[PDB]
Order: sequence, then C-alpha cells, then structure tokens
Amino acid sequence: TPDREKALELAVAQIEKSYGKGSVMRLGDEARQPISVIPTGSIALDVALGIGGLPRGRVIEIYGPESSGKTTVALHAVANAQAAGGVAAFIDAEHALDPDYAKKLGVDTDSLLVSQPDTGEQALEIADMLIRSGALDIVVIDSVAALVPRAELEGEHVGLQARLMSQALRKMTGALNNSGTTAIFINQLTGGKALKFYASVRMDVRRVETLKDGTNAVGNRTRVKVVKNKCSPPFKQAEFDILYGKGISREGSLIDMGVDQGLIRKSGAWFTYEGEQLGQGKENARNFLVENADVADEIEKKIKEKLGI
Repeated sequence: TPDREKALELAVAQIEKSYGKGSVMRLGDEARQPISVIPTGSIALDVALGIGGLPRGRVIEIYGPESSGKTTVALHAVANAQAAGGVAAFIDAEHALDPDYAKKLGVDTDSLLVSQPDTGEQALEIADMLIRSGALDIVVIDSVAALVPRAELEGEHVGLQARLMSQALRKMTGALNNSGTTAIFINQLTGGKALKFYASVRMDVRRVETLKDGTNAVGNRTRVKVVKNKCSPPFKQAEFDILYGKGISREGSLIDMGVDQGLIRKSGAWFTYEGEQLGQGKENARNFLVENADVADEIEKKIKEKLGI
C-alpha cells in the first residue's frame, strides 16, 4: 500500500518523461494551469477544458453535425485571440463563413487573414507557411472533409486524403509547438483518423434543444463534450446557449456556472448575488449582466478564483 504508491508515482513519472506531461492522469486531478490560453466564449466550456480555454501551440479538433455550433465556438476562439492583440488566419475550403455573424461575436474580420485554397495539399501548406512565420496566434481550418486532394480534383489511388492529413500533421505539430500557434480543425460526422491522435484537445459539439422566445424560437442550447484532452482530465462536458445572430451567451454561462458554484443563489425564479438580485428568471438575469458588465466581470472573477482559473 505504502510501498506501492511510490512504484506507481515512479511509473507515472517515467511515462511523463518518456512521452510527455499529459500522457497519464487520474480523472480527479486538478489541471496544470498554463500561462495563457485562448478562452472559448463560454466559461463552462473553459472550465470543462480544465485550462480555462484552448491550449496554445497545439492541434484542436472541433467536430459535430451541420450547424451544430463548432464554427461558432471556433470564431469565439478567433475573437478572443484577437482581443488579446493576436493575429488569426482562416483556411476556408467550405465557403460557408458569414462575417457579419463573426463580427457580432467579436471577430475583427477586417484583420482576419483568409485563404480559399485550391486543394487539400495547398490548404495545409498555406496553413504551414503561416504557422512557421511565428506571427499567428490562431488558425482555423474549415473543414477537414473539404480538404480534397489535388489528384482527386484533377480526375486522376483512393485513400490518399488520409495520407495527406497524416503527412501534414507530422510537420505541422512541430511548427505549432515552436510558434505557440493553435490550429483548430473543424470536422463533420474523415481523413482525420490521423487528426484524432495528433490532437491535444477534441471537442464533440451538438445541439440539445431549441431555445424558446415566445413561439418565435431563435437560439440553441449547445452541448460540448471534451472527448480528448491532453492538458487536463478528459471527458468533461459543458452546456451553453448560442443565440441567433449573437453567438454564445457569455452572460448565460456566467449564471449557470454561477449557481453551480453557489455564488449565485436561486430562491425560486429569483437569481440572487451577494445580497442584491440579478433578475427574475434566466432571461432577465442574463439581460441584467449584459447591461451591467461591472457585475458580470465580478462574477466571472469569482468563478475563476473558486476553480483553477
């Protein structure tokens, strides 16, 4: 029992030495807090990720169905990275991006670098050239499935989209570590059978139920599961709202995590905080914290403190 704990601690130690700092963890463990992370938009998701957001210098994969929220999540990462004086690229083989939307989340679309590559190979290469500059904080690739190989596009065997992904990632991982740039690969349901193993974080994004606005019904309760996480115990999940043309309700996630930690009391429909009242029902409580940014930062401050960061 006492002679065991050492052999295990020893075992865990040489594993970390041989393969890296997150190669083994107990699921109950507190997270190793890095210097800087890219916040995701939802404090719940930031907390579910352990390190308060996305890791820098690593490969992230965000996947899920059509219109599930993955891209929304990705754009927030882009917004936050910029808000911190960072530069961001967007490799687009999908041609789906709505910048007016991106802009409302907080993306500085004017300074957003975009590329609409001719081929899968070119997409990844252009992304690599960008990464090896050292000037990028984040780059998003929309999407994996769209990374069609030159050969296929030129009418010329089958299965080389995977070889392409595999080859690219090998190179890209080293370049991402050195630069400290984060790559977000958006993926559906591909060639990302490699992506699965190169990724430090993998997020399963899904729509749970549609938010009611008196019968109009615009907005979605989004659920994300961190199915892989090399930077903190994995398998944590989070919920948060994405609102029609507004993105993730930062304030909505503040309340939810707020009550979760007991920092926000909930006597009936009344959400309460530090003796004062925030609103009756979640909508007013949400609407309160947006028109009162002072208290929203207070609550955000208190939540980070009570947890890791």
